[PDB]
Amino acid sequence: KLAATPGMFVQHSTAAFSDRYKGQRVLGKGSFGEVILCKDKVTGQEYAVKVISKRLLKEVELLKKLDHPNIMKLYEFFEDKGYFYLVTEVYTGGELFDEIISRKRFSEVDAARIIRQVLSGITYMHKNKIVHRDLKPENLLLENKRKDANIRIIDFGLSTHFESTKKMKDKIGTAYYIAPEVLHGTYDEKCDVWSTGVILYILLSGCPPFNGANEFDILKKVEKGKFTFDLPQWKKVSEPAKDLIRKMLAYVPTMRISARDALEHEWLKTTSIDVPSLESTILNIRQFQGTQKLAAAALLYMGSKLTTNEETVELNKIFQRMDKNGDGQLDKQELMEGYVELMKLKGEDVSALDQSAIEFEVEQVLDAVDFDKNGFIEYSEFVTVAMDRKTLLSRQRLERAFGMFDADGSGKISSSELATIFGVSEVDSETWRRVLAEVDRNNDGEVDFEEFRQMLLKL
Ligand SMILES: Nc1ncnc2c1ncn2[C@@H]1O[C@H](COP(=O)(O)OP(=O)(O)O)[C@@H](O)[C@H]1O
Ligand SMILES: [Ca+2]
Ligand SMILES: [Ca+2]
Ligand SMILES: [Ca+2]
Ligand SMILES: [Ca+2]
Ligand SMILES: [Mg+2]
Repeated sequence: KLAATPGMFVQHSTAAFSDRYKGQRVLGKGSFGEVILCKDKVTGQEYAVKVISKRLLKEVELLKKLDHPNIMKLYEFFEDKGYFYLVTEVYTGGELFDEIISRKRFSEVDAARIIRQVLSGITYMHKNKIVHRDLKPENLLLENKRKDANIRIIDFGLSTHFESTKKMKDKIGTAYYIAPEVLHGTYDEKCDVWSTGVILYILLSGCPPFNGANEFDILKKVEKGKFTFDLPQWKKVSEPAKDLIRKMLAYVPTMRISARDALEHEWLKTTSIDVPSLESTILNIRQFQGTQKLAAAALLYMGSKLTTNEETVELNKIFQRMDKNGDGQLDKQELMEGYVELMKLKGEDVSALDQSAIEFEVEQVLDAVDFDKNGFIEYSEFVTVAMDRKTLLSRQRLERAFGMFDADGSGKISSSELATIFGVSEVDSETWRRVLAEVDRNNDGEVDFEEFRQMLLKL
């Protein structure tokens, strides 16, 4: 049972970066290279290409495992004699750092919204055995220029896998944001919490909680752990916000709140959607019927790699709200409550609902939509499925998807090409059988652009 995931679509290319992209401007420079706004040479579509001077399979590999509304999207990557190129989604709102140095101080509303999303991203990461290790405003972007824009985590270049059994030793991070245990040399994922706790402090007050004349002075202050709410700007701030801050900056790792639990903090919760949009999205999800693997990959590809941010803004909000526990995966129960929530919005009566019928209704949706069979509906699976099928199955998107599947340009999708798309040596004759039997028209052993077109076009 080959698992369709967005990540499987990012392949190590065997074209030259410059054969497919063109630089526009610099968005930012990093310690070992720069991130460069590029346009795809054929479609003028804009990406942010992170360039890494060899003079890192891992930043790519971690990113293929992540699919989350507040985590940066990786599209593909290239390798050079001298360089790696990581083709990424561009987020046009720039750094949270800039917005911090600009707006100076944040609304409790705006801070909670920002922090909720960061915490959601890392709760998800932590679930997948990944620790970020370098959270700071510089590594958080706003998606676009809108007022209350969505937040994206980036710079997975210091991130790594962790095991609950062993602990990490390497000293990684940034003075203001680094957790004391990282300095000492034995740490776990809770360092990301500490960092987020620092970030939250800054957003609400404008100042770091641990400062000094220079790096060294800061690390001493950090390593002491002592911080204060003694500044005038804190008289304005509610105790619950401070309470969360205290729990996130608890000196001792074991006493410190996890991301997962931080999401449930009173403050984050206490602090919108057109019923039509919700209705359509839930309708579009209910009407998705599972299908053979060629179509599945195609749709997930179209959903996960070929939709723009502008196209998914409604869908992005809906997901985060349907994700009651924030963890970046929709489960049976959350999905159940979405329907119910919609039912309330339509005046239906709760008691007048067959909870077990809905439960069954949702068991089947999950079966249909859970492309990778991990028992959860993740963001890209959601998007693929919830987007209006005429919009999604635009003539462009269709053409572009087939193009990507048909690797050898032959104008026909072969089982070998399908295996390649999945990231597997070949496809079960059984699963390829199950495909043609539903798609092959001429009857020639392969799927061409007309055969493909009709397969999905039956919406
Ligand atoms: N997708 C993106 N969209 C817009 N700006 C970006 C993007 N990715 C990175 N940047 C800018 O480039 C900077 C450096 O990128 P980052 O991945 O943090 O690399 P480094 O590890 O070298 O800091 C970011 O802080 C940000 O300003
Ligand atoms: Ca969830
Ligand atoms: Ca899934
Ligand atoms: Ca082919
Ligand atoms: Ca055929
Ligand atoms: Mg950075």
